[PDB]
Amino acid sequence: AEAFTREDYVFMAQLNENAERYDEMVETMRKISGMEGELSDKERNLLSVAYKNVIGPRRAAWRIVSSIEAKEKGRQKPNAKRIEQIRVYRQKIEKELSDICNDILKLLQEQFVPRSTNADAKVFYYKMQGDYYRYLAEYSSGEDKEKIAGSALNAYNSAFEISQQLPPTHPIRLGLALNFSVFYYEILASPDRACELARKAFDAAITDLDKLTEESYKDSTLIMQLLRDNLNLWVT
Amino acid sequence: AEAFTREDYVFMAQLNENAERYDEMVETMRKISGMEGELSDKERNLLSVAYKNVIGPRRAAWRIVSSIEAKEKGRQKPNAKRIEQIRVYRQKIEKELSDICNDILKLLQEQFVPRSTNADAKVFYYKMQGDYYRYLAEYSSGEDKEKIAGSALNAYNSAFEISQQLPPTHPIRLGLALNFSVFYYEILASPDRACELARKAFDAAITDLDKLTEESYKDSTLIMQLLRDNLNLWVTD
Repeated sequence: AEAFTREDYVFMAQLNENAERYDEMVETMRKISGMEGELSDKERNLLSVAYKNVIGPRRAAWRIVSSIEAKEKGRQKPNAKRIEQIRVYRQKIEKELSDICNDILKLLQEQFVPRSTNADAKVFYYKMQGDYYRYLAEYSSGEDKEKIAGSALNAYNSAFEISQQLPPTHPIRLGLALNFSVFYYEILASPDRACELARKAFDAAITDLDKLTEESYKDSTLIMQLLRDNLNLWVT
Repeated sequence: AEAFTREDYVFMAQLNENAERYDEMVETMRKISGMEGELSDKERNLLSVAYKNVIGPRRAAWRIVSSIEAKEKGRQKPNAKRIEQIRVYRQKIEKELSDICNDILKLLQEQFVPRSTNADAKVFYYKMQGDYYRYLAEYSSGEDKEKIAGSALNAYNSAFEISQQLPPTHPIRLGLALNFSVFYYEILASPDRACELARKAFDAAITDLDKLTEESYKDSTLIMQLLRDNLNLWVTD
């Protein structure tokens, strides 16, 4: 008559986190995603954290094995067998990346975004979708990377359209701006768009800087704004 | 394409380590353990590195969860729902700890220590048994632990015996001393013997510190030895 409630599943997610056992954290959060309702702001962050700490170590391992492979291929007297040994290892890690990415992209598409009713929640999920597409795009090529990049672009634009409603100083809105910019520069090969989106988001945040500051420092905040004002103006 | 060879598998072991993927390291190192002969010093490190970084995370988690259990129990308003949750979770980690320990202790007792021909290697493998027995003793309870502590104490004493053949500055010897001393202190609750064993190990090493020291820094080693000597004679009185 006194079994587990939702609070108790959130607790395991936190306990998992504390123990740094993120595979289990992903499963505990998956349980909560299967439940009815919308994820709280606490629960959305636990989701993000879990999946970040599962995909994170793989991207690190991928980058290390990729770099080692680059070195072995660029040799004066290359060893085709060792090169293959590495290449096959990378491919294994690439399979784990796409599994993890695929997994969360499913949940976002089929569960989270369809069941979402809030504005800030929509932006969070659309941002997340765009991120994990960007991670797929980081080791893809050809029609795969084009198709992946296209979906990443959509997710981010959806995120970006709705993010207009939230205040310029909102973490999720700034967070989108940061990643979407990095998406333009590092994937889509678009430095202008990257530079400009980062600039505009940053400037919007600089306008409301007084809202992030205590009244104790509001005059320092103002000179900073004025410095930015003059800087913009020059460049006239 | 050609068959992988021992030298290929040592490279994978090392790739595994670079990627910080220690499950795959423990596997490719198990694969080398099955191949001909005895493990080289390089390979014994890889073996050690692999099992340490698999067990290590579990011990970290076990300590964190045990700490959280402690807090939750000593609350003004303890949460019976959580304490059951935490307990079961600790126990899951304890199982994982036990599987990892058995895996390697089994390997040591059936493969490495039997096929060991060197003194160097014998100490390393006996030390290892002591260590992984100690890790079982770390969370084991009551009567069961005592049996484990005995196995640890045995393996460590065996290590300690053959260790006397190795120089006082030899890493395996100093390594054994460190862990045996920790075993006394933390498992056997024997601070007396812990300090004696660590102190002796440490002093025999300071005596030979000239051998670890470069030619350019010998005068500093000597003043350090004389400082040690004076401290021992002064602490007396």
